[PDB]
Amino acid sequence: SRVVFQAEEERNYHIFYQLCASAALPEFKTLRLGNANYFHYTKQGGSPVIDGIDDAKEMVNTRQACTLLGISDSYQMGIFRILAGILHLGNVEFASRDSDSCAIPPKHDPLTIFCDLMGVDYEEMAHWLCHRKLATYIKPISK
Amino acid sequence: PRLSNKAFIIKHFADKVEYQCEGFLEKNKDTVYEEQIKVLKSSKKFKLLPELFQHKKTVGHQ
Repeated sequence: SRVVFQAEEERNYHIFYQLCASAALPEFKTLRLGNANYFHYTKQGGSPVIDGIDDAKEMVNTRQACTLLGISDSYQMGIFRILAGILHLGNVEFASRDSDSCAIPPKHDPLTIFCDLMGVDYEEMAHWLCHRKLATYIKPISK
Repeated sequence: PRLSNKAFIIKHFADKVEYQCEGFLEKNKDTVYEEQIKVLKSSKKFKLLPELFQHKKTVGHQ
């Protein structure tokens, strides 16, 4: 539940914050992050920083531990890239349309980044966010 | 609770705990759509993303 919800003065799991504080770094620029108040999955509890902790230094320590246990630097970028896509996926907004249905806004900046990061089609994903197989007839879902 | 219709009390081992019903249903829901998983499984730029993935599923039952 914590992945998509937080209550007052709580954070999501630490790795998401370690990633946002490391956003302006050169290897992380394809992940396209802003600060923690940007993303829906990391802003809910209003608490973005823990007193006494540098989330970026802890990311340096986290990456170093992955290096020690043999998660090759190619796979390390793998993990961080999936987490960045979960973060961008959370800012996909849905706009209600006729007959209790919905659709994404045209050329959506969070969705475009999500699809780029994962390497899927944009339109195939945008369709199946708002639609569902009923089994074989295709039917729109409510917001 | 005498003054609430939106909360319930369980007497657990150690002590009583009042639980507030608000937010229980939404947190419990966990039903992924199959279609959406196929979109991800069929990737061609990312080795790790298809390596992850080999009535009604819910957080409580899990």
